[PDB]
Amino acid sequence: MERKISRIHLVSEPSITHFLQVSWEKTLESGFVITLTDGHSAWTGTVSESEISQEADDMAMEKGKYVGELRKALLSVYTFNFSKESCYFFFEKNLKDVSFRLGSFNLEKVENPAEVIRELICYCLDTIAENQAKNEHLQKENERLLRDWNDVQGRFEKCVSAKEALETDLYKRFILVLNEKKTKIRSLHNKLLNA
Amino acid sequence: MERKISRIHLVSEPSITHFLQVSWEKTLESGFVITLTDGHSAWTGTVSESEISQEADDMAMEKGKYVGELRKALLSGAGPADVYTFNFSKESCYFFFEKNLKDVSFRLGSFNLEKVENPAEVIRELICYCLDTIAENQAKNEHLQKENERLLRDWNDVQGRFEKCVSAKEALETDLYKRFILVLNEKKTKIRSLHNKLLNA
Amino acid sequence: NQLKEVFSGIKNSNEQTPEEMASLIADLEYRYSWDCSPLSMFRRHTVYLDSYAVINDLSTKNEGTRLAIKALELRFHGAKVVSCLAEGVSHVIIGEDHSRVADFKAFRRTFKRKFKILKESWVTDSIDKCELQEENQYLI
Repeated sequence: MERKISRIHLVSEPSITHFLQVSWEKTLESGFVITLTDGHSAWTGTVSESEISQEADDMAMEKGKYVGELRKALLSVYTFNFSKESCYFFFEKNLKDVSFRLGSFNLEKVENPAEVIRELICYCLDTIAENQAKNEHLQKENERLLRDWNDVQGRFEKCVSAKEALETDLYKRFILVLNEKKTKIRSLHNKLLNA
Repeated sequence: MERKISRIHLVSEPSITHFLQVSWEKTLESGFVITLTDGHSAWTGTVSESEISQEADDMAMEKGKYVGELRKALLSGAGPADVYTFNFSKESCYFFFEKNLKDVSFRLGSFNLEKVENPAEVIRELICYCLDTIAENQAKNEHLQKENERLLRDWNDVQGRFEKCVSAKEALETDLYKRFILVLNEKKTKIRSLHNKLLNA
Repeated sequence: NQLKEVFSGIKNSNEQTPEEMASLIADLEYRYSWDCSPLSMFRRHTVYLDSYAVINDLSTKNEGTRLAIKALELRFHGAKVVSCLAEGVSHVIIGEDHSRVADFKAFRRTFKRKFKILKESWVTDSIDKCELQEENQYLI
Protein backbone atom coordinates (compact mmCIF):
# COMPACT_ATOMS: atom_id res chain seq x y z
CA MET A 1 0.00 0.00 0.00
CA GLU A 2 2.10 2.86 -1.34
CA ARG A 3 1.71 6.60 -1.59
CA LYS A 4 3.42 9.75 -2.83
CA ILE A 5 2.87 13.50 -2.36
CA SER A 6 3.98 16.34 -4.64
CA ARG A 7 3.67 20.11 -4.74
CA ILE A 8 1.66 21.35 -7.73
CA HIS A 9 -0.16 24.37 -9.14
CA LEU A 10 -3.18 24.92 -11.37
CA VAL A 11 -3.48 27.38 -14.24
CA SER A 12 -7.02 28.01 -13.00
CA GLU A 13 -5.31 29.65 -10.00
CA PRO A 14 -1.70 30.16 -11.13
CA SER A 15 -0.67 32.19 -8.07
CA ILE A 16 -1.07 29.48 -5.40
CA THR A 17 0.50 26.09 -4.83
CA HIS A 18 -1.35 22.81 -4.57
CA PHE A 19 -0.46 19.38 -3.24
CA LEU A 20 -1.38 16.14 -5.01
CA GLN A 21 -1.62 12.99 -2.90
CA VAL A 22 -1.48 9.61 -4.60
CA SER A 23 -1.86 6.35 -2.71
CA TRP A 24 -1.74 3.04 -4.55
CA GLU A 25 -1.74 -0.66 -3.77
CA LYS A 26 1.67 -2.21 -4.56
CA THR A 27 1.77 -0.53 -8.02
CA LEU A 28 0.52 2.56 -9.80
CA GLU A 29 -0.66 0.12 -12.48
CA SER A 30 -3.02 -1.53 -9.96
CA GLY A 31 -5.03 1.65 -9.50
CA PHE A 32 -4.67 4.13 -6.69
CA VAL A 33 -6.34 6.67 -4.44
CA ILE A 34 -5.54 10.19 -5.60
CA THR A 35 -6.04 13.18 -3.35
CA LEU A 36 -5.79 16.89 -4.15
CA THR A 37 -5.87 19.80 -1.72
CA ASP A 38 -5.14 23.51 -1.62
CA GLY A 39 -4.90 23.22 2.16
CA HIS A 40 -8.54 24.07 2.98
CA SER A 41 -10.91 21.67 1.20
CA ALA A 42 -10.65 17.93 0.59
CA TRP A 43 -10.57 16.50 -2.95
CA THR A 44 -10.01 12.86 -3.88
CA GLY A 45 -10.42 10.30 -6.63
CA THR A 46 -10.19 6.55 -7.11
CA VAL A 47 -9.19 5.02 -10.45
CA SER A 48 -8.42 1.31 -10.49
CA GLU A 49 -6.80 -1.29 -12.74
CA SER A 50 -9.42 -1.63 -15.47
CA GLU A 51 -9.80 2.07 -16.25
CA ILE A 52 -6.15 3.05 -15.72
CA SER A 53 -5.25 0.37 -18.28
CA GLN A 54 -8.15 1.51 -20.49
CA GLU A 55 -6.46 4.92 -20.43
CA ALA A 56 -3.62 3.77 -22.66
CA ASP A 57 -6.23 2.17 -24.90
CA ASP A 58 -8.20 5.38 -25.29
CA MET A 59 -5.17 7.14 -26.80
CA ALA A 60 -4.06 3.89 -28.40
CA MET A 61 -0.46 4.03 -27.19
CA GLU A 62 1.77 1.97 -24.88
CA LYS A 63 1.02 1.86 -21.16
CA GLY A 64 4.80 1.97 -20.70
CA LYS A 65 5.57 5.55 -21.65
CA TYR A 66 1.98 6.49 -20.76
CA VAL A 67 2.50 5.63 -17.10
CA GLY A 68 6.02 7.03 -17.42
CA GLU A 69 4.64 10.41 -18.50
CA LEU A 70 2.09 10.17 -15.70
CA ARG A 71 4.78 9.58 -13.06
CA LYS A 72 6.87 12.37 -14.59
CA ALA A 73 3.78 14.59 -14.41
CA LEU A 74 1.96 13.29 -11.33
CA LEU A 75 4.93 11.97 -9.33
CA SER A 76 7.03 15.14 -9.79
CA VAL A 77 6.36 20.16 -19.60
CA TYR A 78 3.10 19.27 -17.85
CA THR A 79 0.17 21.55 -17.07
CA PHE A 80 -2.54 20.81 -14.51
CA ASN A 81 -6.05 22.29 -14.31
CA PHE A 82 -8.97 21.57 -11.99
CA SER A 83 -12.47 22.95 -11.51
CA LYS A 84 -13.99 22.61 -8.05
CA GLU A 85 -17.70 22.58 -8.90
CA SER A 86 -17.45 20.12 -11.81
CA CYS A 87 -14.61 18.41 -9.90
CA TYR A 88 -12.99 17.83 -13.30
CA PHE A 89 -9.20 17.52 -13.26
CA PHE A 90 -7.04 17.19 -16.36
CA PHE A 91 -3.40 17.51 -17.39
CA GLU A 92 -1.64 17.66 -20.74
CA LYS A 93 1.89 17.14 -22.04
CA ASN A 94 3.14 20.37 -23.59
CA LEU A 95 5.82 20.26 -26.29
CA LYS A 96 7.50 22.88 -28.48
CA ASP A 97 4.57 24.61 -30.23
CA VAL A 98 2.49 21.40 -30.07
CA SER A 99 0.36 19.93 -27.30
CA PHE A 100 -1.46 16.62 -26.86
CA ARG A 101 -3.69 15.44 -24.03
CA LEU A 102 -2.20 13.07 -21.45
CA GLY A 103 -4.87 12.37 -18.82
CA SER A 104 -7.97 13.58 -17.02
CA PHE A 105 -9.82 12.62 -13.82
CA ASN A 106 -13.34 13.39 -12.70
CA LEU A 107 -12.65 13.31 -8.98
CA GLU A 108 -15.11 13.57 -6.09
CA LYS A 109 -14.43 15.75 -3.06
CA VAL A 110 -14.39 14.62 0.56
CA GLU A 111 -15.65 16.35 3.70
CA ASN A 112 -12.57 16.47 5.85
CA PRO A 113 -9.52 18.64 5.10
CA ALA A 114 -7.90 18.58 8.51
CA GLU A 115 -7.36 14.87 8.77
CA VAL A 116 -5.97 14.41 5.28
CA ILE A 117 -3.49 17.17 6.02
CA ARG A 118 -2.73 15.68 9.37
CA GLU A 119 -2.05 12.18 8.13
CA LEU A 120 -0.07 13.50 5.20
CA ILE A 121 2.46 15.16 7.42
CA CYS A 122 2.19 12.30 9.86
CA TYR A 123 3.55 10.18 7.07
CA CYS A 124 6.13 12.73 6.07
CA LEU A 125 7.82 13.18 9.41
CA ASP A 126 7.61 9.50 9.86
CA THR A 127 9.36 9.04 6.57
CA ILE A 128 12.28 11.31 7.40
CA ALA A 129 12.82 9.48 10.63
CA GLU A 130 12.91 6.27 8.71
CA ASN A 131 15.40 7.77 6.29
CA GLN A 132 17.83 8.96 8.90
CA ALA A 133 17.69 5.71 10.79
CA LYS A 134 18.59 3.80 7.65
CA ASN A 135 21.31 6.31 6.98
CA GLU A 136 22.85 5.77 10.38
CA HIS A 137 22.72 2.06 9.80
CA LEU A 138 24.32 2.02 6.39
CA GLN A 139 26.94 4.44 7.64
CA LYS A 140 27.97 2.03 10.34
CA GLU A 141 27.93 -0.85 7.90
CA ASN A 142 30.20 0.65 5.29
CA GLU A 143 32.66 2.14 7.76
CA ARG A 144 33.06 -1.39 9.03
CA LEU A 145 33.60 -2.51 5.47
CA LEU A 146 36.29 0.07 5.12
CA ARG A 147 38.36 -0.78 8.15
CA ASP A 148 38.36 -4.44 7.30
CA TRP A 149 39.38 -3.34 3.84
CA ASN A 150 42.35 -1.40 5.15
CA ASP A 151 43.44 -4.02 7.67
CA VAL A 152 43.43 -6.57 4.89
CA GLN A 153 45.69 -4.24 2.95
CA GLY A 154 48.08 -4.16 5.88
CA ARG A 155 48.29 -7.90 6.32
CA PHE A 156 48.69 -8.14 2.58
CA GLU A 157 51.76 -5.99 2.81
CA LYS A 158 53.26 -7.88 5.72
CA CYS A 159 52.80 -11.11 3.79
CA VAL A 160 54.39 -9.47 0.77
CA SER A 161 57.35 -8.34 2.84
CA ALA A 162 57.86 -11.86 4.15
CA LYS A 163 57.74 -12.94 0.51
CA GLU A 164 60.40 -10.43 -0.47
CA ALA A 165 62.68 -11.52 2.36
CA LEU A 166 62.37 -15.16 1.33
CA GLU A 167 63.16 -14.16 -2.24
CA THR A 168 66.38 -12.39 -1.36
CA ASP A 169 67.41 -15.03 1.16
CA LEU A 170 68.11 -17.54 -1.52
CA TYR A 171 69.09 -15.82 -4.72
CA LYS A 172 70.88 -12.63 -5.16
CA ARG A 173 74.07 -13.65 -3.39
CA PHE A 174 72.85 -16.84 -1.68
CA ILE A 175 73.59 -18.67 -4.95
CA LEU A 176 77.19 -17.86 -4.11
CA VAL A 177 77.08 -21.48 -2.94
CA LEU A 178 76.71 -22.53 -6.57
CA ASN A 179 79.45 -20.06 -7.29
CA GLU A 180 81.54 -21.94 -4.72
CA LYS A 181 81.07 -25.19 -6.57
CA LYS A 182 81.96 -23.12 -9.64
CA THR A 183 85.22 -22.04 -8.00
CA LYS A 184 85.95 -25.65 -7.12
CA ILE A 185 85.44 -26.48 -10.80
CA ARG A 186 87.90 -23.75 -11.80
CA SER A 187 90.50 -24.73 -9.20
CA LEU A 188 90.31 -28.42 -10.10
CA HIS A 189 90.43 -27.72 -13.84
CA ASN A 190 93.39 -25.34 -13.59
CA LYS A 191 95.27 -27.72 -11.29
CA LEU A 192 94.53 -30.41 -13.88
CA LEU A 193 96.08 -28.25 -16.60
CA ASN A 194 99.08 -27.56 -14.34
CA ALA A 195 99.30 -31.17 -13.10
CA MET B 1 17.70 30.24 11.59
CA GLU B 2 16.11 27.14 13.05
CA ARG B 3 12.68 25.73 12.45
CA LYS B 4 11.18 22.86 14.37
CA ILE B 5 7.69 21.49 14.01
CA SER B 6 6.12 19.00 16.41
CA ARG B 7 3.08 16.72 16.23
CA ILE B 8 1.09 17.24 19.42
CA HIS B 9 -2.25 16.47 20.99
CA LEU B 10 -4.09 18.99 23.07
CA VAL B 11 -5.87 17.47 26.05
CA SER B 12 -9.04 19.18 24.84
CA GLU B 13 -8.69 17.21 21.58
CA PRO B 14 -7.46 13.65 22.23
CA SER B 15 -8.29 12.47 18.69
CA ILE B 16 -6.94 15.56 16.91
CA THR B 17 -3.22 15.73 16.30
CA HIS B 18 -2.11 19.29 16.69
CA PHE B 19 1.16 20.49 15.27
CA LEU B 20 3.55 22.80 17.09
CA GLN B 21 5.88 24.73 14.78
CA VAL B 22 8.86 26.59 16.17
CA SER B 23 11.08 29.09 14.38
CA TRP B 24 14.04 30.76 16.06
CA GLU B 25 17.62 31.84 15.39
CA LYS B 26 19.80 29.04 16.77
CA THR B 27 18.59 29.99 20.24
CA LEU B 28 15.15 29.54 21.76
CA GLU B 29 16.14 31.96 24.55
CA SER B 30 16.36 34.94 22.18
CA GLY B 31 12.67 34.68 21.29
CA PHE B 32 10.57 32.77 18.80
CA VAL B 33 7.32 32.69 16.84
CA ILE B 34 4.93 29.79 17.40
CA THR B 35 2.16 28.38 15.21
CA LEU B 36 -0.43 25.74 16.07
CA THR B 37 -2.89 24.03 13.74
CA ASP B 38 -5.21 21.04 13.41
CA GLY B 39 -5.68 20.76 9.64
CA HIS B 40 -8.68 23.00 9.45
CA SER B 41 -7.48 26.11 11.35
CA ALA B 42 -4.22 27.60 12.61
CA TRP B 43 -3.05 29.99 15.31
CA THR B 44 0.10 31.99 15.95
CA GLY B 45 1.73 33.66 18.92
CA THR B 46 5.01 35.20 19.98
CA VAL B 47 7.36 35.19 23.00
CA SER B 48 10.45 37.32 23.71
CA GLU B 49 13.76 36.80 25.50
CA SER B 50 12.71 38.88 28.48
CA GLU B 51 9.53 36.82 28.74
CA ILE B 52 11.75 33.75 29.06
CA SER B 53 13.94 35.53 31.59
CA GLN B 54 10.87 36.36 33.66
CA GLU B 55 9.55 32.81 33.34
CA ALA B 56 12.91 31.26 34.26
CA ASP B 57 13.37 33.59 37.20
CA ASP B 58 9.82 33.25 38.54
CA MET B 59 10.84 29.63 38.36
CA ALA B 60 13.94 30.40 40.42
CA MET B 61 16.00 28.40 37.95
CA GLU B 62 19.02 29.46 35.96
CA LYS B 63 17.99 30.60 32.53
CA GLY B 64 19.44 28.20 29.98
CA LYS B 65 18.62 25.16 32.08
CA TYR B 66 14.97 26.11 31.62
CA VAL B 67 15.98 26.67 27.99
CA GLY B 68 17.22 23.09 27.74
CA GLU B 69 13.91 22.03 29.24
CA LEU B 70 12.17 24.11 26.58
CA ARG B 71 14.28 22.36 23.96
CA LYS B 72 12.99 19.12 25.38
CA ALA B 73 9.38 20.26 25.51
CA LEU B 74 8.75 22.32 22.36
CA LEU B 75 11.53 21.04 20.06
CA SER B 76 10.77 17.41 20.95
CA GLY B 77 13.93 17.04 22.98
CA ALA B 78 11.90 15.21 25.62
CA GLY B 79 13.15 11.82 26.74
CA PRO B 80 11.30 8.65 27.70
CA ALA B 81 11.05 9.81 31.32
CA ASP B 82 9.83 13.19 30.05
CA VAL B 83 6.04 13.67 29.97
CA TYR B 84 5.05 17.19 28.94
CA THR B 85 1.45 18.12 28.37
CA PHE B 86 -0.12 20.87 26.31
CA ASN B 87 -3.30 22.84 26.81
CA PHE B 88 -4.90 25.46 24.60
CA SER B 89 -8.33 27.06 24.35
CA LYS B 90 -9.21 28.15 20.82
CA GLU B 91 -11.90 30.49 22.16
CA SER B 92 -9.48 32.42 24.41
CA CYS B 93 -6.35 32.00 22.23
CA TYR B 94 -4.37 31.22 25.38
CA PHE B 95 -1.80 28.46 25.42
CA PHE B 96 0.11 26.82 28.20
CA PHE B 97 2.16 23.68 28.56
CA GLU B 98 3.21 21.66 31.52
CA LYS B 99 5.34 18.88 32.94
CA ASN B 100 4.12 15.64 34.52
CA LEU B 101 6.01 14.35 37.53
CA LYS B 102 4.92 13.05 40.93
CA ASP B 103 1.60 11.97 39.37
CA VAL B 104 0.88 15.70 39.02
CA SER B 105 1.04 18.23 36.19
CA PHE B 106 3.50 21.12 36.54
CA ARG B 107 3.11 23.97 34.11
CA LEU B 108 6.09 25.35 32.26
CA GLY B 109 4.88 28.39 30.36
CA SER B 110 1.91 29.94 28.71
CA PHE B 111 1.43 32.05 25.66
CA ASN B 112 -1.02 34.59 24.33
CA LEU B 113 -2.17 33.30 20.97
CA GLU B 114 -4.18 34.54 18.03
CA LYS B 115 -6.03 32.76 15.25
CA VAL B 116 -4.44 33.32 11.86
CA GLU B 117 -6.59 34.75 9.09
CA ASN B 118 -4.80 32.59 6.48
CA PRO B 119 -4.43 29.05 7.85
CA ALA B 120 -4.02 27.49 4.41
CA GLU B 121 -1.03 29.69 3.53
CA VAL B 122 1.03 28.87 6.60
CA ILE B 123 0.03 25.25 5.93
CA ARG B 124 1.35 25.26 2.36
CA GLU B 125 4.57 26.80 3.59
CA LEU B 126 5.15 24.30 6.37
CA ILE B 127 4.41 21.31 4.21
CA CYS B 128 6.44 22.44 1.21
CA TYR B 129 9.32 22.73 3.62
CA CYS B 130 8.63 19.27 5.00
CA LEU B 131 8.48 17.75 1.53
CA ASP B 132 11.87 19.21 0.81
CA THR B 133 13.22 17.83 4.05
CA ILE B 134 12.11 14.24 3.39
CA ALA B 135 13.36 14.30 -0.14
CA GLU B 136 16.82 15.28 1.03
CA ASN B 137 17.15 12.32 3.36
CA GLN B 138 15.87 10.13 0.57
CA ALA B 139 18.66 11.15 -1.77
CA LYS B 140 21.24 10.81 0.98
CA ASN B 141 20.15 7.28 1.79
CA GLU B 142 20.41 6.39 -1.90
CA HIS B 143 24.02 7.48 -2.14
CA LEU B 144 24.89 5.77 1.11
CA GLN B 145 23.54 2.51 -0.26
CA LYS B 146 25.69 2.85 -3.36
CA GLU B 147 28.94 3.09 -1.46
CA ASN B 148 27.87 0.33 0.93
CA GLU B 149 27.66 -1.80 -2.21
CA ARG B 150 31.08 -0.79 -3.43
CA LEU B 151 32.81 -1.56 -0.13
CA LEU B 152 31.10 -4.92 0.30
CA ARG B 153 32.46 -5.94 -3.08
CA ASP B 154 35.98 -4.78 -2.33
CA TRP B 155 36.18 -6.58 1.01
CA ASN B 156 35.41 -10.02 -0.43
CA ASP B 157 37.80 -9.48 -3.32
CA VAL B 158 40.79 -8.52 -1.19
CA GLN B 159 40.15 -11.25 1.41
CA GLY B 160 40.13 -14.03 -1.17
CA ARG B 161 43.23 -12.68 -2.89
CA PHE B 162 45.19 -12.32 0.37
CA GLU B 163 44.44 -15.94 1.19
CA LYS B 164 45.60 -17.07 -2.25
CA CYS B 165 48.79 -15.05 -1.86
CA VAL B 166 49.54 -16.68 1.50
CA SER B 167 49.04 -20.03 -0.21
CA ALA B 168 51.53 -19.23 -2.97
CA LYS B 169 54.03 -17.82 -0.46
CA GLU B 170 54.00 -21.15 1.34
CA ALA B 171 54.28 -22.93 -2.04
CA LEU B 172 57.32 -21.07 -3.38
CA GLU B 173 60.29 -22.39 -1.42
CA THR B 174 60.11 -26.05 -2.42
CA ASP B 175 59.95 -25.00 -6.05
CA LEU B 176 63.08 -23.00 -5.47
CA TYR B 177 64.94 -25.76 -3.68
CA LYS B 178 64.16 -28.46 -6.21
CA ARG B 179 65.29 -26.02 -8.88
CA PHE B 180 68.58 -25.56 -7.05
CA ILE B 181 69.38 -29.13 -5.98
CA LEU B 182 69.03 -30.41 -9.53
CA VAL B 183 71.76 -28.22 -10.97
CA LEU B 184 73.75 -28.67 -7.78
CA ASN B 185 73.97 -32.43 -8.13
CA GLU B 186 74.91 -31.96 -11.76
CA LYS B 187 77.74 -29.68 -10.72
CA LYS B 188 78.71 -32.36 -8.21
CA THR B 189 78.89 -34.72 -11.17
CA LYS B 190 81.34 -32.37 -12.85
CA ILE B 191 83.18 -31.91 -9.54
CA ARG B 192 83.71 -35.64 -9.11
CA SER B 193 84.82 -35.95 -12.74
CA LEU B 194 87.51 -33.27 -12.46
CA HIS B 195 88.52 -34.36 -8.94
CA ASN B 196 89.15 -37.99 -9.90
CA LYS B 197 91.10 -36.69 -12.88
CA LEU B 198 93.23 -34.46 -10.61
CA LEU B 199 93.90 -37.27 -8.13
CA ASN B 200 94.97 -39.45 -11.07
CA ALA B 201 97.37 -36.70 -12.21
CA ASN C 1 65.38 -29.08 4.84
CA GLN C 2 68.93 -28.31 5.87
CA LEU C 3 69.28 -24.96 4.10
CA LYS C 4 66.49 -23.55 6.26
CA GLU C 5 68.39 -22.72 9.44
CA VAL C 6 71.72 -22.80 7.60
CA PHE C 7 70.76 -19.64 5.73
CA SER C 8 69.75 -17.92 8.97
CA GLY C 9 73.05 -18.90 10.58
CA ILE C 10 74.95 -17.12 7.81
CA LYS C 11 77.18 -14.37 9.18
CA ASN C 12 75.50 -11.20 7.88
CA SER C 13 74.09 -12.45 4.57
CA ASN C 14 74.73 -9.11 2.85
CA GLU C 15 78.17 -10.31 1.99
CA GLN C 16 79.70 -9.02 -1.24
CA THR C 17 78.94 -6.39 -3.90
CA PRO C 18 75.60 -5.58 -2.22
CA GLU C 19 74.96 -1.97 -3.29
CA GLU C 20 74.97 -1.33 -7.06
CA MET C 21 72.15 -3.63 -7.97
CA ALA C 22 69.95 -2.26 -10.77
CA SER C 23 71.79 -3.97 -13.64
CA LEU C 24 72.81 -6.86 -11.36
CA ILE C 25 69.23 -8.10 -10.86
CA ALA C 26 68.04 -8.40 -14.47
CA ASP C 27 71.25 -10.26 -15.28
CA LEU C 28 70.42 -12.55 -12.36
CA GLU C 29 66.95 -12.93 -13.83
CA TYR C 30 68.39 -13.23 -17.33
CA ARG C 31 71.26 -15.59 -16.49
CA TYR C 32 69.36 -17.90 -14.12
CA SER C 33 65.92 -17.58 -15.74
CA TRP C 34 64.15 -15.94 -12.85
CA ASP C 35 61.79 -14.95 -15.68
CA CYS C 36 60.41 -18.48 -16.26
CA SER C 37 57.90 -18.35 -13.39
CA PRO C 38 54.30 -17.11 -12.93
CA LEU C 39 55.32 -14.49 -10.33
CA SER C 40 57.37 -12.76 -13.05
CA MET C 41 55.04 -13.06 -16.05
CA PHE C 42 54.87 -9.26 -16.12
CA ARG C 43 58.66 -8.86 -15.96
CA ARG C 44 58.98 -7.34 -19.46
CA HIS C 45 55.84 -5.16 -19.36
CA THR C 46 55.68 -1.42 -18.78
CA VAL C 47 52.49 -0.41 -16.98
CA TYR C 48 51.22 3.10 -16.33
CA LEU C 49 48.29 3.15 -13.92
CA ASP C 50 45.31 5.52 -14.11
CA SER C 51 45.44 6.42 -10.40
CA TYR C 52 45.97 10.14 -11.11
CA ALA C 53 43.13 12.55 -11.80
CA VAL C 54 45.54 14.36 -14.14
CA ILE C 55 47.86 12.37 -16.39
CA ASN C 56 51.51 12.67 -15.26
CA ASP C 57 50.52 14.81 -12.25
CA LEU C 58 51.99 12.75 -9.41
CA SER C 59 49.78 14.27 -6.69
CA THR C 60 46.44 14.04 -8.46
CA LYS C 61 46.45 10.59 -6.88
CA ASN C 62 43.11 8.79 -6.56
CA GLU C 63 44.33 6.55 -3.74
CA GLY C 64 41.89 4.29 -1.93
CA THR C 65 40.75 2.64 -5.16
CA ARG C 66 41.11 -1.06 -5.90
CA LEU C 67 43.69 -0.01 -8.51
CA ALA C 68 46.20 0.15 -5.64
CA ILE C 69 45.91 -3.62 -5.18
CA LYS C 70 46.47 -4.05 -8.91
CA ALA C 71 49.73 -2.13 -8.47
CA LEU C 72 50.77 -4.63 -5.81
CA GLU C 73 49.83 -7.60 -8.00
CA LEU C 74 51.72 -6.28 -11.05
CA ARG C 75 54.87 -5.57 -9.06
CA PHE C 76 54.60 -8.89 -7.26
CA HIS C 77 54.18 -10.53 -10.66
CA GLY C 78 57.20 -8.68 -11.99
CA ALA C 79 55.61 -5.72 -13.72
CA LYS C 80 57.62 -2.52 -13.39
CA VAL C 81 55.04 0.04 -12.36
CA VAL C 82 55.80 3.59 -13.50
CA SER C 83 54.31 6.84 -12.20
CA CYS C 84 54.99 8.81 -15.40
CA LEU C 85 53.60 8.14 -18.89
CA ALA C 86 56.90 8.68 -20.71
CA GLU C 87 58.10 7.36 -24.06
CA GLY C 88 59.06 4.06 -22.40
CA VAL C 89 55.51 2.97 -21.58
CA SER C 90 53.93 -0.13 -23.13
CA HIS C 91 50.65 -0.57 -21.21
CA VAL C 92 48.11 1.68 -19.51
CA ILE C 93 45.43 0.14 -17.29
CA ILE C 94 42.01 1.80 -16.86
CA GLY C 95 39.81 1.41 -13.80
CA GLU C 96 36.18 2.46 -13.49
CA ASP C 97 36.73 6.13 -14.42
CA HIS C 98 36.94 6.48 -18.21
CA SER C 99 37.24 10.28 -17.96
CA ARG C 100 40.81 10.22 -19.34
CA VAL C 101 40.60 7.52 -22.03
CA ALA C 102 40.24 10.17 -24.74
CA ASP C 103 43.36 11.94 -23.45
CA PHE C 104 45.35 8.69 -23.49
CA LYS C 105 44.37 7.98 -27.10
CA ALA C 106 45.29 11.52 -28.19
CA PHE C 107 48.56 11.33 -26.25
CA ARG C 108 49.22 7.92 -27.84
CA ARG C 109 49.51 9.51 -31.30
CA THR C 110 52.74 11.27 -30.25
CA PHE C 111 54.62 8.09 -29.32
CA LYS C 112 57.27 6.39 -31.44
CA ARG C 113 56.47 3.11 -29.66
CA LYS C 114 52.76 2.98 -28.84
CA PHE C 115 51.41 1.69 -25.53
CA LYS C 116 48.36 -0.51 -25.18
CA ILE C 117 45.28 0.48 -23.19
CA LEU C 118 43.79 -2.33 -21.13
CA LYS C 119 41.05 -3.08 -18.65
CA GLU C 120 41.77 -4.32 -15.14
CA SER C 121 40.73 -7.94 -15.65
CA TRP C 122 43.68 -8.63 -17.96
CA VAL C 123 46.13 -8.96 -15.07
CA THR C 124 43.61 -10.56 -12.71
CA ASP C 125 42.74 -13.18 -15.29
CA SER C 126 46.46 -13.39 -16.04
CA ILE C 127 47.27 -13.82 -12.34
CA ASP C 128 44.35 -16.05 -11.37
CA LYS C 129 45.20 -18.60 -14.07
CA CYS C 130 48.98 -18.23 -13.46
CA GLU C 131 49.40 -17.52 -17.17
CA LEU C 132 49.44 -14.40 -19.35
CA GLN C 133 46.05 -13.70 -20.85
CA GLU C 134 46.41 -11.70 -24.04
CA GLU C 135 45.57 -8.02 -24.11
CA ASN C 136 43.42 -7.80 -27.26
CA GLN C 137 40.26 -8.86 -25.42
CA TYR C 138 41.12 -6.34 -22.68
CA LEU C 139 41.76 -3.41 -25.02
CA ILE C 140 40.01 -0.19 -24.00
